[PDB]
Amino acid sequence: ALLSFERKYRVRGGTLIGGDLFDFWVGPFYVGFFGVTTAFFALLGTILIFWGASQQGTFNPWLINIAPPDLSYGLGMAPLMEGGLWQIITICAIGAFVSWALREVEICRKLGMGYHVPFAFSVAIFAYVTLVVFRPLLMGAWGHGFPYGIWSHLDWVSNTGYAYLHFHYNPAHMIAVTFFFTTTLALALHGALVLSAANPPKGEEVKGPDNEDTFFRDFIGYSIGTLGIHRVGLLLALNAGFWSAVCIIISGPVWTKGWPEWWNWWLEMPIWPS
Amino acid sequence: PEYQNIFTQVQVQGPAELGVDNENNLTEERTTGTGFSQLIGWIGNAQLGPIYLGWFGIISLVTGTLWFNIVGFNMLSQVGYSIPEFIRQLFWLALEPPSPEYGLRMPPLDDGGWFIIASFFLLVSVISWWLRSYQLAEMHKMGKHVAWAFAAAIWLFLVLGLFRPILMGSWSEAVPYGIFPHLDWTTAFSIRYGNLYYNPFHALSIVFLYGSVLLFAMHGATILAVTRFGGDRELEQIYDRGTASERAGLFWRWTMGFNATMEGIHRWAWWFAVLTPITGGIGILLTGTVVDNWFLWAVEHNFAPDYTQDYGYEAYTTYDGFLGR
Amino acid sequence: TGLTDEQAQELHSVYMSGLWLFSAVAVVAHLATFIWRPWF
Amino acid sequence: SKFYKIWLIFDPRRVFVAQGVFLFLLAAMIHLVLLSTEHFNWFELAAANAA
Amino acid sequence: MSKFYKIWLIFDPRRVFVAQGVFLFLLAAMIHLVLLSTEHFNWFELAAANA
Amino acid sequence: SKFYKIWLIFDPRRVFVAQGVFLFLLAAMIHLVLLSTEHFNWFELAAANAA
Amino acid sequence: SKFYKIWLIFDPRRVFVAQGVFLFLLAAMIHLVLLSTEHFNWFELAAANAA
Amino acid sequence: SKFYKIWLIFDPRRVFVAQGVFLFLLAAMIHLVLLSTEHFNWFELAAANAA
Amino acid sequence: SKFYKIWLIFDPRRVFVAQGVFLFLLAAMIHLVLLSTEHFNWFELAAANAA
Amino acid sequence: PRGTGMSVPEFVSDLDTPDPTIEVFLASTSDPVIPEEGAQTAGEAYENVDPVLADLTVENYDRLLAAMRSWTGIPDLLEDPDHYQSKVAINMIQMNQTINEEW
Amino acid sequence: MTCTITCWGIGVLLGIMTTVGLMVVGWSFLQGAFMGVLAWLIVGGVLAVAVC
Amino acid sequence: MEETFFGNFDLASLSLWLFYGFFALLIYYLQTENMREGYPLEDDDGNTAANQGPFPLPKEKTFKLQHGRGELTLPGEDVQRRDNLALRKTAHGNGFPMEPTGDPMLDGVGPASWSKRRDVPELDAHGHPKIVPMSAAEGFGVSAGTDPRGLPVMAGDGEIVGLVSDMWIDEAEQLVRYLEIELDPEWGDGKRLVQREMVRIKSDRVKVRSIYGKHFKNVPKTKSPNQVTLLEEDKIMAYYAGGTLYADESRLEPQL
Ligand code: BCL
Ligand code: BCL
Ligand SMILES: CC[C@H]1c2cc3[nH]c4c(c3C)C(=O)[C@H](C(=O)OC)c4c3nc(cc4[nH]c(cc(n2)[C@@H]1C)c(C(C)=O)c4C)[C@@H](C)[C@@H]3CCC(=O)OC/C=C(\C)CCC[C@H](C)CCC[C@H](C)CCCC(C)C
Ligand SMILES: CC[C@H]1c2cc3[nH]c4c(c3C)C(=O)[C@H](C(=O)OC)c4c3nc(cc4[nH]c(cc(n2)[C@@H]1C)c(C(C)=O)c4C)[C@@H](C)[C@@H]3CCC(=O)OC/C=C(\C)CCC[C@H](C)CCC[C@H](C)CCCC(C)C
Ligand SMILES: COC1=C(OC)C(=O)C(C/C=C(/C)CC/C=C(\C)CC/C=C(/C)CC/C=C(\C)CC/C=C(/C)CC/C=C(\C)CC/C=C(\C)CC/C=C(\C)CC/C=C(\C)CCC=C(C)C)=C(C)C1=O
Ligand SMILES: CCCCCCCC/C=C/CCCCCCCC(=O)O[C@H](COC(=O)CCCCCCCCCCCCCCCCC)COP(=O)(O)OC[C@@H](O)CO
Ligand SMILES: COC(C)(C)C(=O)/C=C/C(C)=C/C=C/C(C)=C/C=C/C(C)=C/C=C/C=C(C)/C=C/C=C(\C)CC/C=C(\C)CCC=C(C)C
Ligand SMILES: COC(C)(C)C(=O)/C=C/C(C)=C/C=C/C(C)=C/C=C/C(C)=C/C=C\C=C(C)\C=C\C=C(\C)CC/C=C(/C)CCC=C(C)C
Ligand SMILES: COC(C)(C)C(=O)/C=C/C(C)=C/C=C/C(C)=C/C=C/C(C)=C\C=C/C=C(C)/C=C/C=C(\C)CC/C=C(\C)CCC=C(C)C
Ligand SMILES: [Fe+3]
Repeated sequence: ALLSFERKYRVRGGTLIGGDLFDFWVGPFYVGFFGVTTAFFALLGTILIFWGASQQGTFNPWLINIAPPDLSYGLGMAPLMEGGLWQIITICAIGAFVSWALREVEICRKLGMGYHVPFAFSVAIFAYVTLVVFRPLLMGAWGHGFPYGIWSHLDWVSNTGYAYLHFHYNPAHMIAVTFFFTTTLALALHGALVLSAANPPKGEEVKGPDNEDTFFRDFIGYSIGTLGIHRVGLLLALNAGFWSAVCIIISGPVWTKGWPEWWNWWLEMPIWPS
Repeated sequence: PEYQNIFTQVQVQGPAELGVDNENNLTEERTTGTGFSQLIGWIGNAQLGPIYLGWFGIISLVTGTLWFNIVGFNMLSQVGYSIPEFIRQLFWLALEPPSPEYGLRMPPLDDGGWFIIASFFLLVSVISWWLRSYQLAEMHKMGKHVAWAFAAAIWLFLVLGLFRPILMGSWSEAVPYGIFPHLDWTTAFSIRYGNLYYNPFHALSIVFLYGSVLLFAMHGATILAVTRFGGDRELEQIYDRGTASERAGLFWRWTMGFNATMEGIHRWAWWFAVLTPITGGIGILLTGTVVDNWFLWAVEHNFAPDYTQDYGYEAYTTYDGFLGR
Repeated sequence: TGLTDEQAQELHSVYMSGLWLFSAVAVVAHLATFIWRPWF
Repeated sequence: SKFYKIWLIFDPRRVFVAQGVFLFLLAAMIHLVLLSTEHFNWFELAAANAA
Repeated sequence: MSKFYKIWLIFDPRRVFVAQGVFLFLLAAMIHLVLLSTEHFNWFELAAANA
Repeated sequence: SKFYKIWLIFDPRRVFVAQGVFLFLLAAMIHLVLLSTEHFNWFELAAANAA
Repeated sequence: SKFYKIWLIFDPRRVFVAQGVFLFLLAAMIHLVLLSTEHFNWFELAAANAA
Repeated sequence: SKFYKIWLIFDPRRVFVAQGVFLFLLAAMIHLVLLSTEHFNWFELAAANAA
Repeated sequence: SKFYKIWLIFDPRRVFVAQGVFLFLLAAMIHLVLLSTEHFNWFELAAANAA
Repeated sequence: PRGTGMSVPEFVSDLDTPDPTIEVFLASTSDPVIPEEGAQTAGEAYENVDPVLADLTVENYDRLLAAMRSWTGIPDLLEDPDHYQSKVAINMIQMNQTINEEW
Repeated sequence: MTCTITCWGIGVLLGIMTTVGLMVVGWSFLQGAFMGVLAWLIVGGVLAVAVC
Repeated sequence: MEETFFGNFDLASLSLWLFYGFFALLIYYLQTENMREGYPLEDDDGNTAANQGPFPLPKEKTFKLQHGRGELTLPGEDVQRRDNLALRKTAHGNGFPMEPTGDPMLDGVGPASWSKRRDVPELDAHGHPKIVPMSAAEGFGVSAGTDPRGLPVMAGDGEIVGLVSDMWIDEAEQLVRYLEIELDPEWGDGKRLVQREMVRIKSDRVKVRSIYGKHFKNVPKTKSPNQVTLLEEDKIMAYYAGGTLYADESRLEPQL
C-alpha cells in the first residue's frame, strides 16, 4: 500500500531505459527495466545455489558451500559440478548488483534527489568485483575467488590472510581497519546527538541544532556541524570500502612475500645508524 | 554536472559562537579561546571552539598522560635511551603484560609491574572521561545517549583488559601496549583458542560492525542526496516533517520495501554501533573461561564446513611444473 | 564567448605560420637522425 | 587550404593549452620509447663507442 | 637580579602556578622512575641484597 | 613576426609561473637521467679518473 | 647594542612561553643523549665503579 | 635589457618567498648529492686522509 | 647598499619567526650529520680516547 | 581444496630464476670413479689421513678432498691435521653421512 | 584559492622529484617515496602558508 | 565452567539464545519506532488499505517543542498532508504512476512537490530567525571560496537571468543557505531564492542547471525580504529540484 504522503510523489517518468513499459510499482517496491533484470538475476542465482546445495548433499545454511574451480582450470570455464556453477552465480551476482545500483538511479531520479546512494553502493560493488573477478584475473585463475558459503567464505579469509604470514602488517589493511573502527565511532556519536537532543529527560523541551553543536565543543573542543558529519561520514565509509579493495588486490598480484617483510624498507633506511 | 555537496563552494565567517548556556553556568569552566581553520571548513565547521574543562576532563587528561608517559618512557629505556633507535623501533616496542607465572599477584616492575601501574592510570582516565560525557549531558539537559554508547565501548575495553584476566586468574591475559604488539596479541589470541572466526559472538559482532559501516554509508549518502531540500537539518525535520524526510523515506521504501523516519534512522544507527562491542565483549569473555577451542566447538555444534578434496600440492601440481621446468 | 570572422583570419594565420616553423625543424631533425642512424 | 572557419567553434584558450600539453607528452613518449631500445639509446651508444 | 618581580606583570599567577605544579611533580616522578630502572640506584633491590 | 598576439590569449602571470616550473623540472630530470647512466656521470667520472 | 627593540615586534607573553618549553625540551634531549652513550652514562658508570 | 618590467607581473613578496625557499632547497639537495658519492664526500675523505 | 628596503616587502614579525625556526633546525641537522659519521662523532671519539 | 584459499603465490619472473648456486655445484661435482679389485687406498698412498676417509680409494679420496675445498671455500682444507678446521671437517664429514643415512 | 592548490601542486611535484632523485643515488622506491611524501607535506604545506 | 547443562548446551550456547531473544525484541522495537509518521498506509484512492503490516502502531510519544510552540504527539493525524493535488490516476487499480493534470512545477507534484510545513521561520536557540541575509547580519563576511555576490546567474539552457544581489546565511552554524537572484526584467520582476545545493559557483558566473530561463519567473517568493518561513523554504527548494525532471521532455523521457 501507499504511505500517508506517498501519492503525490508517484509520478510517471524518470526511467533510464524502457519508459513506461516497466514503470509501475509492485507493492512498495518500484519495478523498472533494471528491476526486471534484478528479479531475473537474483532469482536465478538463488535457485542455482540451492540446486548446488541439493547436489552437495546438504541443505543446512551453515554447511552449504559452492566453491570455485581448481587453479588448474585457469581463466576458462569449468564443469558445473566441478566449479562451473560458482562462475554462473558470479555472473548473476554481478548482474544483480549492477542492476540494483542502476535501479536506485531511476528511483532517485524520479524523486528529484541526488545520486549519492547509487554511487556509494558502487564502492561496495567495486569491493566485491575486486574480490571475485579483478583479483582472480591478475592472479590468472578463477579459483582465487571466495566460495559462496556462510561459513566456507570465512575459511577463505583465514587462509588468504595467513598466506602472507601476518595479515595485520599489511599497510592497506592497517588503513582500512582504521576506517571501520572510526566509522562505527562516528556512527555511534552522530546517532547519539540526534537521539539525545530529540529525547531529553522527561519534562524538558527538545533541543535544537545549536545545543548539539555546542555539546561536542564542550566535549572534545570541536564540532563538525550537522552537514559536516554526514559529509565526512560518507567519506569515512567510502574510504573504508576503497582501502579494503586495495589491501586484497595487492596481496598476491603485487606482493607475494610475507607482509612483515614489507616493512623492511623502514627498518633498513640509510638514515638509521647501524 | 550537478553540484554534489561534498565541498562547500563558499565559506562565511563571523563572530565566534561561544555556545548556549543555562542556569548550570557552563561558561565559567569554558576556555573562551577560539580559532578558525579554513582548511577543515571545506568539509565541516571551520571553528575550533572553546572546550569545557571541568574535573573529570582534567583528571582523565592528567592520568591519561601518566599512562602515556609510563608506557612511553619504559619503551625509551628499553632501547637504552637511544632516540634514533626509539624512533626506528617505535611501532615494534611495547610494555608487555606480566608473565603468566605471577597469577593475579603484583609482578616485579621490570616484569609487568609497571604494566599494572600504567593500566591503573589508564582505567582511571577512561572512566573519568565517561563521567565527563555523562556530566556534560546532564548539565546540558540532553539525553544520556552519548554516555550510554560510550559505556558500550568501555564494556569491551573492560572485558579485554580487566574482567577476563580476573576470570582466568592471571594478569598475563591483558593486551600489550604496542602498535604492532597488540596486533600480535590479536592474532595469537585467535590461534590459541581455536579459530576466533567460529566464535558466534565474534561473527555476530562482525555483523554489527559491517552493518555500522553499511548503515552510515546509507545514511550519509541519503542525507547528502536530500540536502537540496534542507535534509541536513535533521532535528527540525523530526519536529516538522518536510519534503526532505518524505523523499528520503520513499527512496528506501521503493528500493527495499520499508524505510524509517528522521528520528528512527538514528535509533538503527545507535543500536548497530552499540551492539558491536557489546556482542564482542561477551565473545571475548566466553573465550578461555568456557570454550578454549572454537573450531572444535563448531564441529560439536555442526556448523563447521567439511571438505572432500586432497590437501597436498602434489595432488594438484608438481614441483617441476610450478617452476616451469 | 565566441569569435568573429576577422579574428579567425589572424588566429589561423599565426597558427599555420607556427605549424610550418615547428615542422620545418622536425623534418630537419628527422633527416639528420636518419643519416646518423637509419631505421629502415 | 584556408580552413579558418574551424577557429569559429573553438576556444583559443582551451585548444592551445590542450595541444601544447599533448604535443610535449607525445614528444616525451617517443623519446622515452626510443631510449628503451638497445639500438637507438644514444646514451648507451656513446658508452659502446668510447670502449 | 633584584628586579625579576616584573615577571608577574607579564605572567598571570593563576596559570603559572597550575603549570608549575604539574611540571614539578611530573619531573619528580621521572627521575624516581629512572633510578628504579638502574641496577645500582634501585633502593628496593638493594634492601633485598642486604638481606 | 605576428607571434606577439599570443599574449592576448593567456595571462602573462599564469604562463610565466607554468613556464618557470616546467623549465626547472625539465632541466632537473635531464640532469637526473644523465646521472643514472654510467658514462655521463661526472661524479663517478672523477672517481674513476682519480684512480 | 640596541637589541631591546625586538620587544616592539615580539610579544613578551608569547615569546616567554615559547622559550620556556624550548629550553627544557632541549635540556631533556641533551641529557637523554648522554644516557645513550657508554662513556657519559653517569648512572651506569657508578655501577662499574662500585665493582 | 628592460627586464625590470617583470615586477609589473609578479608580486615582489610572492616571488621573494618562493625564491628563498627554492634556493635553500636546491642548495640542500646539491650538498646531499655530493655526500652520496664516494669521491666528493668530505666527511669520508677526512676519515680516510687521517688513516 | 640599499638592502634595507626588503622590510618594505617582508613583515618583520612574520620573517623573524621563520628565521628563528629555520636557524635552529639547520643547526640541529648539521650537528646530527656529524654524529652519523665515525670521524667527527665526539661522543664516540672520547670513548676511544683513554681506552 | 578448491575455494579454501590454500595457495602459494609467486612471481613468474622469480620462478624463472633458479637458485644461482645450482650451476656452481654442477661446475664442481664429478662422476664417481668405481674402484677396482685391490685398489690403492688413501691410507697407504698418503700420510696423516683420518680413518674416516683413509679407506677411500686414492682417486676417490682426491676427488672428494678437492671438492670439499671448493665446497667450503678453504683452499688448504685437511692439509694440516692439527688445524682446527681440519678437526672440524673430519667430524663434520661424519655429520653428513649421518644425515643421509639416519634422516 | 588558486594559490594554495598551486603550492600543493609544487609539493607533489617535488615529492616525485625526491623519489626518483633518491632512487638514482641508491636507496629504494619505498624508501625514496617516504621522503617524497614527507617532502610533499612539508614543503607544499609551508609554501601554501608562507605565501598565499 | 566446562560442564554442559544438557547434551552440548553450555554457557556459551545459552548466551547465544539469550541474544536471539533480545534481538527479536530489539527489531520489533526499532521498526515500530519508525512508524510514527506516514501511517495508516492508505491506497491510491486515498482510503485506508486493508493491509497494514505485521507491526502494530507504537504508543504515542510527546515532543515538548521549544520557543512556546506547544507539544507534538507523532503517532496521529499528520498536519503536513496536502489537499487538492493536481494528479490523476493512470490506471483503475493500484501500483501505477499518477499523471499531473496541469503544470507539475506550478502545481507542486512529483519531484516539484512540497510539504505543508509550519508557516513560521526556523529559530535558533535565542529565538530569532535562523536564516537571514548577510545585509542584516553583523560581523559576517566571506572568508574562503568564491564570493558569488554580483556574478551573473546562468540558467540550465545558458540564458542569463540576472545577477546575484544578496546571499542568505545560517548565522547559528555560519553556513550559506540561499543566494538571492535579482531577476532581469526580460525574465522576471523581483528577487528569487535558490538553495546553495543547486548552484555551482564559477570564477565569473554561478550556474543553475535544473531550471531553464523561462522557469525563473515562477519560482515561489518570500512574504518578507528579511526572513523565510519553513513552508516557503519547502516550496522554493522543491521547485528547483522539480526542474531536474520537468524542465523539458528530454529529461522526462528515457535516456536510452
Ligand atoms: C587471518 C585473517 C586476517 C585478515 C585477512 C583478511 C582478508 C583475507 C580479507 C580481509 C578483509 C578485510 N579485513 Mg582483515 N584480516 C584480519 C583481521 C581483521 C580485523 C580484526 C579486528 O582483526 C579487521 C577489522 C579486519 C578488517 C577487514 C576490512 C579491511 C575488510 C573487510 C571486508 C570489507 O571491507 O568489505 C568489503 C566487501 C563488500 C562490501 C561486499 C559487498 C556486498 C555486496 C555489494 C552486497 C551483496 C548483498 C548480498 C547479495 C545479500 C543481499 C541479499 C539479502 C536479501 C540482503 N581484518 C585477519 C588478521 N582481511 C577482506 C577485504 O578486504 O575484502 C575487500 C579480505 O578479503
Ligand atoms: C587473527 C585475527 C582474528 C580476530 C581477532 C579478534 C579479537 C581478538 C577481537 C576481535 C574483535 C572484533 N573483530 Mg575480529 N578477528 C579476526 C577477523 C576479523 C575480521 C575479518 C574481515 O577477518 C573482522 C572484520 C573482524 C572484526 C572485529 C570487530 C567486529 C570486533 C572489534 C570490536 C570493536 O569495534 O572494537 C572497538 C573497541 C575498542 C577499540 C576498545 C575501545 C577502548 C576505549 C573505549 C577507548 C580507549 C581510548 C584510549 C584511551 C586511547 C585514547 C587516545 C586518544 C588519542 C585520546 N575480525 C581474526 C579471526 N577480533 C573483538 C571482539 O571480539 O569483539 C567481540 C576482539 O577483542
Ligand atoms: C561503502 C561500503 C559499505 C556498503 C555500502 C552499501 N551497501 C549497500 C548500499 C550501500 C551504500 C545500498 O544502497 C544497498 C542497499 O539498498 O542496501 C539496503 C546496499 C546493499 N549491500 C548489502 C549487503 C552488504 N553490504 C555489506 C557491506 C558494505 N556495503 C560496506 C560496509 C556487506 C558485507 C561486507 O557484509 C553485505 C553483505 C545489501 C543489503 C544491499 C544490496 C542488495 C542487493 O544487491 O540486492 C540484489 C540482490 C539480491 C536480492 C540477491 C542476490 C543473490 C545472488 C544473485 C546470489 C548470491 C550471490 C552472493 C555472492 C552470495 C554469497 C553468500 C555467502 C557469502 C554467504
Ligand atoms: C565500538 C564502536 C566504536 C567506538 C565507540 C565510541 N568510542 C568513544 C565513544 C564512543 C561511542 C565516545 O563517546 C568517546 C569519545 O570521547 O568520543 C569522542 C570514545 C572514545 N574512544 C576513543 C578511541 C577509540 N575508539 C575505538 C573504537 C570504537 N569505539 C569503535 C570505532 C578505538 C579502538 C579501535 O579500539 C579507540 C582507540 C577515544 C578517542 C574516545 C575516548 C578516549 C579518551 O579520551 O580517553 C581519555 C584519555 C585521554 C584524554 C588521554 C589519552 C592519552 C593521550 C594520548 C595522552 C596525551 C599525550 C600528549 C602528547 C601529552 C604529552 C605530554 C608529555 C610530552 C609530557
Ligand atoms: C534519514 O533518512 C533515512 C531513512 O529514513 C527517511 C531510511 O529509512 C534509511 C534506510 C535505513 C534504515 C536503517 C531504515 C530501515 C532499514 C533497515 C533496517 C535496513 C538497513 C540495515 C541493514 C543492515 C541492511 C540490510 C537490509 C535489509 C534487512 C533490508 C532488505 C534488503 C533487500 C535488498 C531485500 C529486499 C529486496 C527485494 C524483495 C527485491 C526487490 C524487488 C523487486 C525489484 C520487485 C521485482 C518485481 C517484478 C520484476 C515484477 C514481477 C512480479 C513478481 C516476481 C512478484 C513477486 C513480488 C514480491 C513482492 C515478492 C536511510 C539510510 C536514511 O538515511
Ligand atoms: C553481466 C551483465 C551486466 C549488465 C546487467 C544489465 C543488463 C543490461 C543493460 C543494457 C543497456 C543497453 C542500452 C542500449 C539501448 C540503446 C537504445 C537507444 O537508446 O536507441 C534506440 C534504438 O534502439 C536500439 O538501438 C536497439 C538496441 C541495440 C542493441 C545493442 C545491445 C547492447 C547490449 C548492452 C550490454 C552490454 C554487455 C556486454 C556483455 C556481452 C559482451 C560480449 C532509439 O531510441 P528509442 O527509445 O527507440 O525512441 C523512443 C521512441 O518511442 C520515441 O523517441
Ligand atoms: C609507439 O607509438 C608511437 C609510434 C610513438 C606513436 O604513438 C605514434 C604517434 C602518433 C600516431 C601520433 C601522431 C601524431 C600527430 C597527428 C600529431 C600531429 C602534429 C601536429 C598537428 C603538430 C601541431 C603543432 C602545433 C603547433 C606547434 C603550432 C604552432 C602555433 C602555435 C600554437 C602559435 C599559435 C598562436 C598564435 C598565432 C597567437 C594567437 C593569435 C591571435 C589571437 C590573433
Ligand atoms: C615523547 O613522549 C614520551 C612521553 C617520552 C613518549 O615516550 C611517548 C609515548 C609513547 C610513544 C608511547 C605510545 C604508546 C602506545 C603505543 C600505546 C598504545 C596502546 C594500545 C595499542 C593499547 C592496547 C590496548 C590496551 C588495552 C586493551 C587495555 C585494556 C586494559 C585496561 C586498561 C583495563 C585495566 C587494566 C588493569 C590491569 C587494571 C589494574 C587496576 C588495579 C590493579 C587496581
Ligand atoms: C663523426 O660523426 C658525426 C659527423 C658527428 C655524426 O655522427 C653525424 C652527426 C649527426 C647527423 C647529428 C645528428 C643529429 C640529431 C639527432 C639531431 C637531433 C635533433 C633535432 C631533430 C632537433 C633538435 C633541435 C630541436 C629544437 C631545438 C627544437 C625547437 C623547439 C622549440 C623549443 C619549440 C617548442 C615550443 C613550442 C612549439 C611552444 C608552443 C606553445 C603553445 C602551443 C602554447
Ligand atoms: Fe543523521
